[PDB]
Amino acid sequence: TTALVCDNGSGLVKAGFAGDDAPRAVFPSIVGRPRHQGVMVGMGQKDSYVGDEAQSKRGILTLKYPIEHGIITNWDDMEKIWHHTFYNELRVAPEEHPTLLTEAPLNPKANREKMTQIMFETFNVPAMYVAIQAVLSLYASGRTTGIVLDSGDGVTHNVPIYEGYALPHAIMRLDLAGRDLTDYLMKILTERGYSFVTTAEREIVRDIKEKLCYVALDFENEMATAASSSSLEKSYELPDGQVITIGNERFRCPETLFQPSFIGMESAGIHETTYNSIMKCDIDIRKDLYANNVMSGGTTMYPGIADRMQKEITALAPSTMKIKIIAPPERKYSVWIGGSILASLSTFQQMWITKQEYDEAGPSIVH
Amino acid sequence: TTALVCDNGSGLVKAGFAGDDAPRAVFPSIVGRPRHQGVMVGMGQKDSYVGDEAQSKRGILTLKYPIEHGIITNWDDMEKIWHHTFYNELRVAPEEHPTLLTEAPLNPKANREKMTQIMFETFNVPAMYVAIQAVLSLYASGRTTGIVLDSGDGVTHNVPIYEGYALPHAIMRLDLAGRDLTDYLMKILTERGYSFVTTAEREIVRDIKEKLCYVALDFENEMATAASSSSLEKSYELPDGQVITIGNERFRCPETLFQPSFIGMESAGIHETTYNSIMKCDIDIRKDLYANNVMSGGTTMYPGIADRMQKEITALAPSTMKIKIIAPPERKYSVWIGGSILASLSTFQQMWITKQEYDEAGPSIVH
Amino acid sequence: TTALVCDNGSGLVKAGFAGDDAPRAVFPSIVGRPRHQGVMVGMGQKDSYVGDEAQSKRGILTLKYPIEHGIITNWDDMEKIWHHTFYNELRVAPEEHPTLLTEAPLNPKANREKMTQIMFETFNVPAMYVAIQAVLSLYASGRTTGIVLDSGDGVTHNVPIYEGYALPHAIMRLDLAGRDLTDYLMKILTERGYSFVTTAEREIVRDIKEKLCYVALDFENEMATAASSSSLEKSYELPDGQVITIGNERFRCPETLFQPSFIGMESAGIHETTYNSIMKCDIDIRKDLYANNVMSGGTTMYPGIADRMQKEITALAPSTMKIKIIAPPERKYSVWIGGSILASLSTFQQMWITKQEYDEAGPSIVH
Ligand SMILES: Nc1ncnc2c1ncn2[C@@H]1O[C@H](COP(=O)(O)OP(=O)(O)O)[C@@H](O)[C@H]1O
Ligand SMILES: Nc1ncnc2c1ncn2[C@@H]1O[C@H](COP(=O)(O)OP(=O)(O)O)[C@@H](O)[C@H]1O
Ligand SMILES: Nc1ncnc2c1ncn2[C@@H]1O[C@H](COP(=O)(O)OP(=O)(O)O)[C@@H](O)[C@H]1O
Repeated sequence: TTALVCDNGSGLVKAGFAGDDAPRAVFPSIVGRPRHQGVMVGMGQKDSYVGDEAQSKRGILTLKYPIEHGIITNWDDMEKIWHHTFYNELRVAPEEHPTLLTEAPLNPKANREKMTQIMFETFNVPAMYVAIQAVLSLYASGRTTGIVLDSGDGVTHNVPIYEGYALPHAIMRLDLAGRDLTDYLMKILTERGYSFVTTAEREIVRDIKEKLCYVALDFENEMATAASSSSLEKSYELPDGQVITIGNERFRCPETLFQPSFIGMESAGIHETTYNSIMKCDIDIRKDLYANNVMSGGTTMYPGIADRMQKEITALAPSTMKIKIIAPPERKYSVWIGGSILASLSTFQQMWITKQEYDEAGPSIVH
Repeated sequence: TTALVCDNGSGLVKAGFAGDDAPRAVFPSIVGRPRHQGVMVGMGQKDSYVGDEAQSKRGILTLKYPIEHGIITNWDDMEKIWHHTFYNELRVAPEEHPTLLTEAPLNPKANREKMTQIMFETFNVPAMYVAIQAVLSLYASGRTTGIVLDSGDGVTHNVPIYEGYALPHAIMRLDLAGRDLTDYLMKILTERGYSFVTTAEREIVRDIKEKLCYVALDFENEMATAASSSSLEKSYELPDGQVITIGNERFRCPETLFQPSFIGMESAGIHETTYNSIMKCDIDIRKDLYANNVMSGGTTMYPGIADRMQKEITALAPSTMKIKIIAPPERKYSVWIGGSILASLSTFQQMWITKQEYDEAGPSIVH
Repeated sequence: TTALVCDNGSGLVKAGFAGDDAPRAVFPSIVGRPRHQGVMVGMGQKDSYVGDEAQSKRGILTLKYPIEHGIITNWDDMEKIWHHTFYNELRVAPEEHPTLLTEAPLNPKANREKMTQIMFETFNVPAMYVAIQAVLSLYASGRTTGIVLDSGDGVTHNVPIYEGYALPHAIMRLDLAGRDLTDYLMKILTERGYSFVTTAEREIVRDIKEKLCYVALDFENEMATAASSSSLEKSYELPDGQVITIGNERFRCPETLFQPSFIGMESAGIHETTYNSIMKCDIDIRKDLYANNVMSGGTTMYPGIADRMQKEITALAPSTMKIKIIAPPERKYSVWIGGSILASLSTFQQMWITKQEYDEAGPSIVH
């Protein structure tokens, strides 16, 4: 009876036992299906492939991310990767111990109900509970106060927290980064004549975004530092072995986070939406928030993301006030680290909802 | 009730029981007819001669290959050699056990319908099935993934296969090699004043192509190695006993496979049509294909065919990617070996189409 | 000094003066070369043949389309047909008046730079400008708002436009139809035993696609209306005079536009990619787009293309919303009609880029 904690994070899905610095299974969430006729009468093949099992054989497969923007669109597949994650990958019987379940702040409640559902009547679990993406970033980072920033592939949001008292009216969820950053990248790369568009190749694109993006850090002279002289163009061999040439859009793709007029969806931009989240907070409360903003999203490894937020957030706010963006490298597992902390420790053991409670009222109880 | 598996391969036709490393009957497909007046009132003679029965007595006979380019032009004769192959040669009653039937990838379906037909209403067979030339080369070679190359006398084609999921849109059939290689050879040999043109002598020509051709392997200095100094000219006694002198065209005849501007039919050439087949495949899928291309056609014994493909395919593709052309000597029976494997093993026993199915819908069901 | 407007459209290339309902030169874009030895010592022959000059004598020639998918792969030939189009065909000095130049929405900018280049230093032109395939379809159709659909031989794309404010993030370019539709047709016709594969004969195939294709319009019962009873099979005499039999694939070839699992390249299909373009547009903006979608591609004359889009687009979208697909017959010249409108009218006269501007900064200015 030890806690295992899993996440919905689209992208990679991450699950492991309580009391550990990293989950035992980290694999992308995909339900793949063959788009071609079976020749191998060898029925050793499968209906569909999930995770790395699918991620290994790609161009053959078609790829469906079940987690759209934090909301989960397709349930039938989604239960499979859970059905997998409990059995293969990390190998556990479905009934041992409860599970803390990561989940999105502002998403529709109908998300978490069917999800609490299929954690019971299909395969019964010794209770359950569902926390929020951000609230576990502090249990991980150990802070009590402070605003967060979370992105990941599922959705980008920030949840200012002070002494474990949330400020829900200030929670700002703008859906961006994540997948939507590649879909701009597949869009932009055609500048150099690379036509990448198919469901299976998309990840080949992503592994560019992984390797070289960073953040422009005042990309005015940066484009001119790209345009005029070329020192920053790097080449990336791709699974066939052919060279790719880049560097005008290397920084330019993540730059869209600060000007979503590149991607075309017009809302805010991520740097000041934290500010425009702070301003909605109280006058008193905000002094330390500027110092404590953690920015652990799981997207942002960009070498110089934090460095530009420093520049941009100081351009906002009164300059007399010290702002500190902590960028711990152990993030991208952070939201999971909180699980292996929160559920591991106690005073939470009565915060689970047992199958009783689901028999008590119903799925509506989690709210 | 044991499976016997036969092929359409024009050229030699090959048939034998399941579970064997080589068919029991390998004989060329010809329906011969006498072109002269019968003197022997001895009616012990026949209407027509088939296979080696014909191949023994040639200049007397006229030779008609019923299998044109994989497509079978003449049915009336074609059923005879089948009518033979079941009775004489390998001696079996027409009704014992089903038969797997080899057949061409891109050929018109009207090919395989009349062929499935005459496997029923004329002589009834306990079910049936028709596979593809290439798909059985992997069951033989044991590979699962990998692109093929098949030529034979019937037609040349390549069918990239990955985990027994075919890539039909990438199947490249260019009709070449086979018979059409001799018809260039009978064309080229007149260089030395050998006028070979008659239907019966054509095979005398072929037995040169059998013995000495190889492949030029960068035949730029090769022609100059032919022209300038003569070390490579070899002589071949022919059924009368007269010497033949060759060697400028020894390599030059199969060389046409890489430049079908010698034969005059302009399409591609065989080396890069595999490449131009690969490129049509997916970006991901293609890494291993370059390593796995089997080139088992039944034509290609040419000592140094594989050696030049190595040279030519590396001249294509990104050089950072390892390409491996496997050239197993057991080929030329390969496409049959697959039959004695596939049909021998099980999960295929329900993949036959019983005479029921032909009574169910009709010949259209095989598709 | 009157405007002449030309297009890149692969396929046919179309050019003519401003202020006209149709270009003065409509001829296919090919640079042909003889694949055989010259016998006529008569040097009256040429290095290469372009356009109809080539299109007249085909089997002799080899055919290279310089415009691949909107992108132009071969420049050296491409300048010839321009070099022709200015001199022969429409007969004009290279220096009279600027030229509006049609061009693809999402193609790499390196396309249009070398193209703006060779409009200056090789032959100098009184300024220049390059518009987009779609944006001129409204100036032709006279609409201001509305989404388009464009295909042609070069590439298929749709560019929703509202009050002359483009929605670039919603521009959906999937490369399909055009040439790639024949290459499936040459692939499919072998069903009936017609082996058409050579570079010169390809157009013989195309002239079938011209004559009889239409669109299946719910081709479920249609195939059964083909299979079961044969009323729709039509015959086409080909340049030798021999009959062709068709009709199972008559509708089936353009049908691939709605299911590119026939051609094998898996992306979307053209009917809903407009929908999946609309959905990416704003909630407000989309009411009228459904009414205004023009579908002028230059491919689509298919008798019943618009009729099935009606069926399919209504199957998508809320049914409470009126959708109207206008299919003006004057299209296929439409993208050119816009030129003879846009450039003819004024407020555009300062939108040209004079040779000054190219001397100002360089080719990078067009962006
Ligand atoms: N080094 C990196 N550079 C840029 N982007 C990255 C990097 N590492 C991960 N990402 C992006 O961040 C995502 C993290 O996904 P994940 O953390 O599972 O989402 P969530 O936070 O919703 O769980 C990856 O899928 C990838 O798209
Ligand atoms: N050693 C060799 N060298 C050159 N050509 C050969 C050699 N052996 C066979 N061939 C050619 O390859 C053909 C193989 O025919 P076959 O395998 O029956 O065609 P298919 O593959 O369609 O069944 C022979 O008919 C002959 O023309
Ligand atoms: N009546 C028709 N039926 C089917 N296809 C057609 C018909 N007319 C033209 N096409 C196809 O549409 C193409 C139009 O080419 P074009 O308009 O020059 O391309 P672009 O739009 O890029 O300029 C032709 O080359 C032909 O392939």
